[PDB]
Amino acid sequence: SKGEELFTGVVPILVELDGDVNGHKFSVRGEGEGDATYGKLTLKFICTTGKLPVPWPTLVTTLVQCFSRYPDHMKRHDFFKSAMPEGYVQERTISFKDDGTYKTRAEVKFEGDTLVNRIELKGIDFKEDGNILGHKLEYNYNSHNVYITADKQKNGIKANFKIRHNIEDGSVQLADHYQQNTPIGDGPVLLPDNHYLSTQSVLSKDPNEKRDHMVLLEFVTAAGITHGMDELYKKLAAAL
Repeated sequence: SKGEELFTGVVPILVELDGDVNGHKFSVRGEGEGDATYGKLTLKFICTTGKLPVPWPTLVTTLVQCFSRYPDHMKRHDFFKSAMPEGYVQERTISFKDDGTYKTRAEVKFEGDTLVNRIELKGIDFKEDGNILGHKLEYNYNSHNVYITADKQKNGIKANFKIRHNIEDGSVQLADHYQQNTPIGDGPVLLPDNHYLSTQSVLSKDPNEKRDHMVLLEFVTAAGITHGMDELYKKLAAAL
């Protein structure tokens, strides 16, 4: 695709989030950079309104899948980069088991050299003493598979996955994710065969930062489709 050329080097990132969870309103701003050659993200996020009223880990998926590393043999399945620079809309429903839901709508696009993710988030039906409003989730993050399928009727994609949030008592709070992405522009985009994104993330703090904040390092690689050279490597083994 033409948009894949925008991601051959290091790209600055800006993230803006406005949220309302059970009437608790807040804003988050994030800055950093992405290197799609290695599927690598480094970012720091700030709650600009004061204290964040939900645990930071619950916002990780909402806070740029165009930075995933697609292997060469899978380039024809990379919807996210193909929509650039005009961008795409990303929508999700996130259902916290035995608790409330987040509904999110974002636009991801280039503003000059900067890749921008602008989000609105609405949360309803949360329990006052639950794991979310009660701040019972540990400050860490697990590794996941994000399953992608084409959505031909909308010229876009769908994703389904389950995020596992560790609870301080040793249990798990499941967050079911249903996702839909559609292009903003009118140019051609790539509709993929079924595959997944393999993720890993580490959360930390900046010892010099007095605002409520989150430091993030993340690596994402596309997988689930073979290179088709299996029979060839069998022939090389015979020629050894």
